[PDB]
Amino acid sequence: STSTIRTGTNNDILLDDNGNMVILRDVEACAQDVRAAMLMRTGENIFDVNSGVGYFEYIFSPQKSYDDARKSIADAILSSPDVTGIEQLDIDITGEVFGVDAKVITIH
Amino acid sequence: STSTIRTGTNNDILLDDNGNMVILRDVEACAQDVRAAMLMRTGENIFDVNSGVGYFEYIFSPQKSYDDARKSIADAILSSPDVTGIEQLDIDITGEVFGVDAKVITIH
Amino acid sequence: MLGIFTSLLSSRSFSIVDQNTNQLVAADLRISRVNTRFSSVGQRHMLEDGKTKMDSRTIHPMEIIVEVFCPSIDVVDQINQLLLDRDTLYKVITRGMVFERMMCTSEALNQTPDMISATPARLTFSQVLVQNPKPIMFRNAGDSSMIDRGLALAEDVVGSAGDLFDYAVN
Amino acid sequence: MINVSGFGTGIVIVSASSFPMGFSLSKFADDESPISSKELEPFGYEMLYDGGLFAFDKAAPLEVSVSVIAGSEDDINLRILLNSKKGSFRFLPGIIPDMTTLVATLPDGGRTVLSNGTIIKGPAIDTIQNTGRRKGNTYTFVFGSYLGAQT
Repeated sequence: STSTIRTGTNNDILLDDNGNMVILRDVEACAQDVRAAMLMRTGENIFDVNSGVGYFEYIFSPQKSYDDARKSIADAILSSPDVTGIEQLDIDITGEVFGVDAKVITIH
Repeated sequence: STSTIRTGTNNDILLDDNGNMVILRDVEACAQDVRAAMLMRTGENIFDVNSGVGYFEYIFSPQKSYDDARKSIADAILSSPDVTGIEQLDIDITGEVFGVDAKVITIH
Repeated sequence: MLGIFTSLLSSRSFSIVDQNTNQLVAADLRISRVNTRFSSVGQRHMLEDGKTKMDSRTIHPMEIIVEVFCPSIDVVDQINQLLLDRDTLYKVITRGMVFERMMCTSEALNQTPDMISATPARLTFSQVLVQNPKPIMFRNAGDSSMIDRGLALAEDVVGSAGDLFDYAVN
Repeated sequence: MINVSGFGTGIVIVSASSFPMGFSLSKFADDESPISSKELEPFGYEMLYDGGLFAFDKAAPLEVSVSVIAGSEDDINLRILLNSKKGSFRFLPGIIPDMTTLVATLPDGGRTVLSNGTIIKGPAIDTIQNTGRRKGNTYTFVFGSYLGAQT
């Protein structure tokens, strides 16, 4: 049963109306954790390093094949607890947009 | 050798002319038991829970295939003692009737 | 085979349902052939006079082999997750033939010039034999049968009775 | 009225090593089909076990064949192309003599740019028919690009 502090789109601790910290559990907590994990560049953990998405070696670079980017994103999604797998992972490329869509099948 | 109290279509103990309880045995008892076991929704037995026919998740629902309904009916029929197997079973669906016919091959 | 008159023009044939959470998995597989082979062994015992008593019969676990085409990468990844999934038993409904307690044993993906978009795959499941295929459960939380844990070898802390008291006070 | 004639068709064959500048086929044969290609099959279908259909991609070659008059300059050039072993040239990530045939079909302007291919088979010697007239020579190439068609 995952649980996480409530954060806004600015990725900062967002409090409630009474000035407390909200602890989301299960589905919403897992969704927020997945969104936060997909925004972490590789080599940003002093205590994991090899964890994180390849935003500068697989994406944003003249990479021949985006299968490595797909694998890195899949690993980042699966790294979150209670994720099990991914039902669908679209890696569509627009003119200058790297559109990624996930269909996580988290156990909750 | 099965033996059950005699009951009518209203599924209550219906006594004889002299106010006694008749205990049917062998084929009649097996037939009564099969009819009773096919009319019991699942989750009604507090001591089995999983036993019973899925009249609400396998029948009476907007499903794709009624294979689960046939499996549930077959399991419910086989659960009765001295039934061995089912010779023939129909899952006919009329306009609004879920016609089921069985040919139990109980040994007696 | 016949036995059921669905009278519906959109019935799905194959279904791999996760037994827990009761969810479809790998719903985009394009199945091509399914072989649900059983197995059992006799105990032929030759004895004295020209004769052989077979004794009893042991039911070996079911094997089921599914040939399929995976059209998409997410489906291939779902198949890989099925193989790597060691904690769930699946239920395979091929054609009016339901098999519970089914676990993926093998999988072979094939990539050939004969098919560049999709990938042929040969899944293989084996059934998990259980002592009681029909278990007995209880609805309410009070009435479980008792579970023994045997010897424990109680481990150690240093907290003193004062801390336990203060905790009980709070 | 659609003009499906064949007069005025020209071919320009340019090879990576044998004929870097390329030669031209204009003297086509009179008895054999001057140009003939096998039915391309870039797709395939398979049957699901519930009666459905599945469609996928396959690898498809282009087996083209051009027929020329025996003894002509085009025939001599094609024989020179045929008698050129692939083991006598440098390797590049591209095909060993990657030869392309620019086909200008009729003065309308239909240009086909079949490329990334090589010759496969052809007659090494001239065969004399029963009637006494040398048979037209049909050389077959195979290609890995059929795109570039115009009009």
